[PDB]
Amino acid sequence: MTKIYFAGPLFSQADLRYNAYLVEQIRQLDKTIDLYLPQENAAINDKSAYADSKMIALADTENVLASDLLVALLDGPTIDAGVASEIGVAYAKGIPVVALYTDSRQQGADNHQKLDALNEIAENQFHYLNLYTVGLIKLNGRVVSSEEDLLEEIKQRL
Amino acid sequence: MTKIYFAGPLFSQADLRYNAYLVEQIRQLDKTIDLYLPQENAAINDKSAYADSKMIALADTENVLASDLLVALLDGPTIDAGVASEIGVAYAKGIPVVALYTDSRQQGADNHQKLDALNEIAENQFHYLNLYTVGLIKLNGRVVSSEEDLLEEIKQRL
Amino acid sequence: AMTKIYFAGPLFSQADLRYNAYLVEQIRQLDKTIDLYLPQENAAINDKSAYADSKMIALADTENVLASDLLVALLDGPTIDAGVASEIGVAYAKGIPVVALYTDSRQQGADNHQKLDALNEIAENQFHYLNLYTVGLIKLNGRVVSSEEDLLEEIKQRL
Amino acid sequence: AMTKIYFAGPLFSQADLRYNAYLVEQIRQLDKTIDLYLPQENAAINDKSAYADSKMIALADTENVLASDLLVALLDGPTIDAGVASEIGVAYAKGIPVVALYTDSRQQGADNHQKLDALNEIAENQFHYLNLYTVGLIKLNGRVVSSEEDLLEEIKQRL
Repeated sequence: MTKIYFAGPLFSQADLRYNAYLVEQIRQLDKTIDLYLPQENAAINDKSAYADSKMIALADTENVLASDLLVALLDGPTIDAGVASEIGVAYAKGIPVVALYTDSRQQGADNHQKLDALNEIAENQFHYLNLYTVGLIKLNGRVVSSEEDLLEEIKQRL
Repeated sequence: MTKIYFAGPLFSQADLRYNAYLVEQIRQLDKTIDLYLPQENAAINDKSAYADSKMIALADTENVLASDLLVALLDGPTIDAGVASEIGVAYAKGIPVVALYTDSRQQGADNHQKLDALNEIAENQFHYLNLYTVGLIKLNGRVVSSEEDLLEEIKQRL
Repeated sequence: AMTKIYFAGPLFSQADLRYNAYLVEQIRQLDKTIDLYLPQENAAINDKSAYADSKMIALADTENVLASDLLVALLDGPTIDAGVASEIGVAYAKGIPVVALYTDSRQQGADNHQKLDALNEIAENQFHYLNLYTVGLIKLNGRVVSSEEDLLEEIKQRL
Repeated sequence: AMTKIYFAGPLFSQADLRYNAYLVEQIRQLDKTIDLYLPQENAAINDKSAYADSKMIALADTENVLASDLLVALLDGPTIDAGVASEIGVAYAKGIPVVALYTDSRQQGADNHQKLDALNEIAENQFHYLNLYTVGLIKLNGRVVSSEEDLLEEIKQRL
């Protein structure tokens, strides 16, 4: 069996719903996939339950280091800081990362007016990802821009 | 009829899907609701189509100023800068704003350990929204934390 | 006639606090008729008894924005500061011009053809991104500059 | 024995460039045995012919991270810089300690009972937020400080 850690923000309803939607597609791909989704394991917010950052980081890292493959969602105004740190841990431990990046503002490389606009001040139409975090992914993994490509890449790594 | 402008990030698949999911619930609320969703009106990314920031801001503002009510999604690591600007325009023009904020890290006010942890350095478990943007909303509108409360608030403003 | 300037920008980290003070000093040295309001100079000292909720936070800041003749906005950061973005929207709707500063070094490279060709690859964009709705509101009645020299020069022309 | 320090932090705006240089000067003045690497001092001059994609960007920076004995990280900003967060994850997994600086003025007010009671209201949190996974990795082998004085004091103790 292949153990997958699904890295991604899990705090808003938009992200919670999208994670569950993607994960079910990944789990229906192959019965040997053992995917760990953090939102499925978080304790319901109770007034007596508490864990500090050290406990949080230690428990989260244990799930990362136990996986064979990390699936990371990079979308947002910036890459989620927790996801970025998890990618750094995975790279240093040799765990491959397949990342999904669907931002519609990444398209336009064939649009010569978008390219020319870069000569103007504050006219860039291409969304930006921190290239250090991206480079760590590509040094052992891949960044895909569609759910179709993500499922195929996970399938080819089984 | 009541015209609504749905403000929110519309670039990732997670946000695109969540916007369409929420908007259909808002439209099924009342037949007099005329909701404008920007993603339903964006041109398909074609290599010849281009508009600079001034054209983008002018067309977007025209849709904001034509609405009777603004629905704003505040979730994310930060409030979307475009949404924040749209809220500033709406407040200065007297257009009310009903905002949705579902981040699960906002809960814990009854957790005394989370409160005590604030005496430590870098142990805050409560997600942060820029309070200037939030204040503009509350000066003429409301911030709700659930889709159920959002639909009821929109219903009560018809 | 005095020119009242509102200095919009994040003011929470030491890096931003020091940079705001370093820029405001240069702006005030341009002309004696400049009456610049800097929010960090008016913030109340942190006290366990004092409290102001979001409504009176936004109202107090908006009062200073609306009383200004020109708004200087700092756009740098991983994203445009949400408060600054909202203040820009207020300024545009009220007709108050905005001169914005954007020094991010990742905005350069329009002449580099390899940077342009890299956009055909997934996740290889080297150009920092600003939300173009916020930028457009500035340019519709103002200007975005990329250096402190051009910022001071633009402020002088608007006196 | 020399102590090699990697200075992690955003280095793209003038505010961050000036603050990094202002802090690094103080750090180097602590002890002659400090060999601090500052990425902005090694960046190539912007040239339309030079290009490095994300893989060689990450590799070049990781080489400097892994060659260090201590990592100093700046966490301020609306969010922790994504590159800094990744570098912290690399440092933790390799066992390189991290001393982080976090000066955001919105972290104060734990004694204010009205700030604490305001958390029962929707969208009234006055306390700035840092991703606690990134913070936890630091404290598991290092420390987070809230002032430049405590940063220099902590660096001296680790020499």
